[PDB]
This record gives sequence, structure tokens and C-alpha cells, in this order.
Amino acid sequence: VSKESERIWRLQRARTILEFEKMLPEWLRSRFRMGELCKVAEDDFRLCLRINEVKWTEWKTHVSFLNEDPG
Amino acid sequence: RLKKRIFAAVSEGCVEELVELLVELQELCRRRVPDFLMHKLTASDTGKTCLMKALLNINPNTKEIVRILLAFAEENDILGRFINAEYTEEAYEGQTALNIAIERRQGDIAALLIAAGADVNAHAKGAFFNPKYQHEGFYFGETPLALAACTNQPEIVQLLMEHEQTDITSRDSRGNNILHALVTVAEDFKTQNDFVKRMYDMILLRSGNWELETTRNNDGLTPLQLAAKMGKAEILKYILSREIKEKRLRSLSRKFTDWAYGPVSSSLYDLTNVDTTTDNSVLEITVYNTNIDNRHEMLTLEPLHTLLHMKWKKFAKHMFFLSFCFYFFYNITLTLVSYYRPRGWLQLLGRMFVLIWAMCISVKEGIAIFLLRPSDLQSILSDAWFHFVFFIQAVLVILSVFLYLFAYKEYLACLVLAMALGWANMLYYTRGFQSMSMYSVMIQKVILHDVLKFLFVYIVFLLGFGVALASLIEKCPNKDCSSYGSFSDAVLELFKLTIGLGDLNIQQNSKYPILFLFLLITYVILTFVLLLNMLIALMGETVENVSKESERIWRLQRARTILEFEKMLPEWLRSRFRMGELCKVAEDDFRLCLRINEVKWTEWKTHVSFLNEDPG
Ligand SMILES: COc1ncnc(OC)c1C(=O)Nc1nc(C(F)(F)F)c(-c2ccnc(C(C)(C)C#N)c2)s1
Ligand SMILES: COc1ncnc(OC)c1C(=O)Nc1nc(C(F)(F)F)c(-c2ccnc(C(C)(C)C#N)c2)s1
Repeated sequence: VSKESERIWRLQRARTILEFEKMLPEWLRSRFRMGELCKVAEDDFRLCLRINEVKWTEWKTHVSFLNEDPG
Repeated sequence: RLKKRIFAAVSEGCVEELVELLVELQELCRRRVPDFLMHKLTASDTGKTCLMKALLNINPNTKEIVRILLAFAEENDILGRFINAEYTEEAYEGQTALNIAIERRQGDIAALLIAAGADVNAHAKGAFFNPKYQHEGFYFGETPLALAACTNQPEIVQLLMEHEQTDITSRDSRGNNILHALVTVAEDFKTQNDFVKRMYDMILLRSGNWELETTRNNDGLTPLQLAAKMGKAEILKYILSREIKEKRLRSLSRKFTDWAYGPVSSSLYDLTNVDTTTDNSVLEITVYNTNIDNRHEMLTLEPLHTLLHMKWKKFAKHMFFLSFCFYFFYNITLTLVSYYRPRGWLQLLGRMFVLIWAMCISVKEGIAIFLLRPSDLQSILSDAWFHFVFFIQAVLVILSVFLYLFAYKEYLACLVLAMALGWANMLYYTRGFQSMSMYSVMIQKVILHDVLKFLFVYIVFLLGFGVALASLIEKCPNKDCSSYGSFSDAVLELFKLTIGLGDLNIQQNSKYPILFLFLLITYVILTFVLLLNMLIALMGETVENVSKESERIWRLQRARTILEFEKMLPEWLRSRFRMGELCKVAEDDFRLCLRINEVKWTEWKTHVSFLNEDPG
């Protein structure tokens, strides 16, 4: 029942987030506008969302990346 | 341009012959002294060279590419200033090609660079490698040895440690050496699978000497005190009980099993920077730091656990019982002067007792509050909170005596409040005994968490339905025509409807009686649902969680009480108690060891080692 209450809270939270995003005008929505514009290919330039993670298990040489200088 | 051409030729890696041709052309242009060559081989803005740019972009043909690059550098007497070129940007300042070859987990190329003269003592002192927040930057110790250790590369660590020019005892920007950095980097077992403990053991044995463990960073913290400060419980458990059975590296041990026969084992733990006789030991740090929430797991490690147990048995049990007895008799006298109030032979003697003891309690708990750092008050079921209620009660007592000496009538409110709060504060002492600990923590959890939330929502219900049923009731010319008359009348009737002292059938006197009874039955149903909700939350959630949470809170309060009592004693008394006896460990070691005999009846192994084989 606590799973159920937490799940209901998360679902209604997402629902009211989307409700509130619909009330704003166009300019306020464009001023919030989640997502940074990023070039991912030769000429792609698609809006992305950045997520940092730390994994201490899958040790691999890093050969796929867009920037060679992290930060 | 040739710089961009060579850079792309060395980064793409699909063409090594193209960089060979460009290097032939570079030698041709150089035929026309070293500075022009390295200005055409390193990006002037950042400082990245063809070695860095080649190692950042790894491909199956990068070993031959770096061989070609180092050959061209050696054939020009420039290898020195080329293989040890570093960044210049304030983000990766000091990063070298060895750092880049180790972060890419390139063992062959790393051995190549070290055998070609790369300074293994380079310090990546840039804002990326010394960040302020994780996930933006990565702190490893600012050294290729620390980088190879922090990223689980035991073979590169062996290669760097078997080097002669390497420096294991080198301190980075923060003063952290390899061991402070390994402590800073350790996370958990469900996150790292416990390789930092293995790297710690390896780097400590290979450099067999106390210079790494006795080094203080820019905060004065050794690796052990640093593992205590940030709650690295696995690293701390490893260090605090670390037994080297090798005959030469046994002085690096902290626990010396010298006795084991069957399931029994009498070991000798080390108490050098542990047993509360130094500036800030592992015991005091482990007990007093409230920025981790891992103390429950760290106060169970063998030396700290037995040290707290023995401090208790020796003096703190008695000091706690005397504290409890004094507070109990102070509360009894406060009760007696509250009941027998004036409405001076021995009464004033007792009042002066409670007044001087209230002043003493007030100064004590006020001192404790002054040096009471935040993050202690993070949890409500924490001992730090009690200093506040003890202070408030002592303040109420002295304020009531002040108001009684003068001609005020409100001294009785303060006196009765002080008596009630003292009897409540006895809960601090019942949380110090063991059984009463579980009982009192369960009671206080119920109250402070669930009773207060339920009481907030229930006060909302009470006030709402009291206004609703009071506005529905017609004024009438002044004996009790109604029962839900004034607002306080309605709130009282609803409250004692909840606790079972109320009747649904009263003098109506209202003009909308069906709406009145609908609202009343709605109150009853909603408050039953709320009551049963709280009751279900209690009966389900706390049958398993607070069961152990009781032991957690008891252990924390016990440790904090033991340590403050030990601080209260005079220095000669502390010197008298001072658990732990001297023991010769090596040629000249002579450390204060604590003997702990542990019988584990689930033993399947054999023991052959000793310090005094003759069982004590
Ligand atoms: C709305 O329901 C609730 N919602 C949340 N919490 C609740 O309890 C606090 C309740 C509830 O009804 N509680 C109870 N009240 C009483 C009363 F004695 F007062 F009658 C209970 C009772 C009655 C008779 N014999 C016992 C013994 C001593 C055997 C036990 N045990 C207990 S039980
Ligand atoms: C007297 O017994 C009854 N007879 C007939 N109907 C009843 O229910 C309406 C009842 C009954 O239990 N009433 C109650 N009133 C209250 C009050 F909060 F208001 F004080 C209850 C209470 C008080 C304090 N902590 C709880 C916890 C959080 C432990 C729970 N759960 C519940 S319980």
C-alpha cells in the first residue's frame, strides 16, 4: 500500500507537471525549454538532455565521445 | 596548415602512413631550434600535443602511431620536452600523456611512456581533477599512481611502483597521498566491489613503512582519521583490523592474533590513534561526526566497539546512573513543590535545591547547545535534541522561582510546565538502559512522527467541522439550547466524539438537521478513516524497521554519552582508567594494545600464528 501511495503520488505529480506546462504562455514555455542544443554528428544539432553518471564496474576504454576534453 | 593535418592524421588513426609522410615533411621543414618543432606539434591554445591527441583517440593502430611519434621525438633530441609536455588550460592543468594513457586503460602504451622517460610523479593539478562537486570532475589524487589505483588497474600500479623515480609518499594539492586519495575514492561494496581495499593493501605492503599511514593532509587527518571522518566503513574496517602474517611486514599490522586454539581467538588490537587519548581519534571522530549516517555500522568495529564497552563498564555506567538518580530526585522535589505550592522550614530548602540544580542543568545544557553543531539535529529521534528540552525545563524552573520571588501569579504555569517537561525528559534516561531503550524509542517514534502528522490533519478536521456545525446552529434566547453552540463548544464536542465520550444524538436546535447530521457522520467517518490509516501505518511499517532502529539510536546515544562522560573526568582519572596495555610488537614498537578474546562458534579454519603462544 505504500508502493501504491508513492506510485499514485508520482503519477499525479507528472500529470500536474504537464498540466502546469500547458497553462504557461508560449514565451514562458520557450524560456523554460528543457534541453541544451548539441551537435552529435556531422550536421545534426539535436536538442539533448545531459545526465552525469559514475560507474565503478564496467571498466572500458572510451572510444565513443563527442568531446575529447571533459568538463 | 601542417599542425591540423598531423593532428587529424594522429587522431583518426585510420592512417599512420599519412602521419609518416607528414613527419617526413616536418623533418624537411626542420632541415632549414627545438621550439619551432614543438610549436608545430602542440595546440597553442590548450597545450595538447600529438601524443595527447593520439592517446585520447584510441584505435587498433595507436601503438604503432605512438611508436612513430616517440621515434621522431627521439631522433630530434626533443623527446624530453615532448613526452612530458602538459596542458596549460586551467581545467586540466598538469595533465600529461601518461595520465591520458592510464585513463584510457592502455597498459602497453603506459609502459612505453614510462620506459621513454615520462615523469611518473606528474601532478594533474587542474580544476577538472580537483573539482568542487562530483559528476563534474573526477578527483583521484593528481598522480598517475593514484589514477591507476583509483581506476582499478593493479598492473599499472605495479609497473609504477616498481619504478625507481616514482614517489609513493608524494602529497597532492590537498596534502592527500595515495592512501588519502584511495580513502576519498572508496564508495561501497554494491558500487565498487571492494577493489579500493585491495589497492590499499597492495600499495601499503609494497611500500612497507608507516610513512604513508602517519601522513596528515592539509586538514591534519591521517588516512585512518580520514576514513573515520567520511564514513568509509569498509576501508576503516580493513585498516582498524589489518593482520599481516608475513614475518617482515608484520609491523604494518594493527591486529595481532596471538592465541587462537579452536573457535576461540584472543587478538591484540592497536589503539594508537583510536582510544580517545589524542587530539581527535578514530573513536571521537566516528562518534561525533553527524554528516555521514553510517555511524551505526562504524561503531561496531572490534576496537571501537570494545573500547566503548569497556569505558561504559569502567566509569560511564556509574556516571550515567548517578546522572539519572540526580535528575529523578530533582524531578521528585519539583513535583513536591508543585503540589504543595502556596495557595518555609523545609519547603524552601527543597526549592533552593531545585533552583541551584536548575541553574546547573541550564549552564550545562546551554554550553552543550553553544558547541552543538548543526546536522546533529538532522533526525528527530537523536540525542542532540534533548539538550534543548533539558535547557527549556531548567529555564522554566529558574523563571518560575524568579516569578515567585516577585508578586506574580503566573509562576504556577511555569512550575507545572517544568514538572511535566522533567517527567517527559526522563525519556532520555530510559533510552539509556537497554530494554527501556527499545520501548522508549518506539514510543517516541510513534509520538513525534505519526502522532504529530495525524494531529495536524486532525486539527484541520476539527476546526473545519467545528466551524461547519457551529454556523449551522441558530442563536437562541441562554441555558444550553444547543450543544454545538460557540465554536469552542463545537470543537470540544467533536473531540470527545472522537475519543468515545460523545453522542451523535444531541439537542439539535438547528434549522438544517439532516445537513447537520450528515456533516457529523461525515466527520466521524473521515476521522475513523484517518485514525485507521495512522494505525495501519504504525502496525505495518514499524514492526520491522524501528525494531532495529531502536538499537541504532541506543548505540549512538550510548557512545555520545560515554564520550562526554570521559571528557568530564579530570585528567588523572582518565589516566587511571585508560583501557589498553602496552605490548612489544617488534624490535622497538611498544604500542598500546587492547586484548579482545572472540569466540566464534561457526569456525572452520586453522590458526598457527602467535606473539605469546602460551595461552594467557
Ligand atoms: C478508530 O480506531 C482507531 N484508530 C487509530 N488508533 C486506535 O487505537 C489507539 C483506534 C482504536 O479504536 N483504538 C482502541 N481504543 C480502545 C478503548 F479501550 F479505548 F476502547 C481499544 C481497546 C478496547 C478494549 N480492550 C483493549 C485492550 C486493553 C485489550 C487492548 N489493546 C483496547 S482500542
Ligand atoms: C476511545 O476509544 C474509541 N471509542 C470509539 N471510537 C474511537 O475512534 C474514533 C475510539 C478511539 O480509539 N479514538 C481515538 N481518538 C484519538 C485521538 F488522537 F483523538 F486522541 C486516538 C489516538 C490518539 C493518539 N495517538 C494515536 C495513534 C497515532 C497511536 C493511532 N492510531 C490514536 S484514538
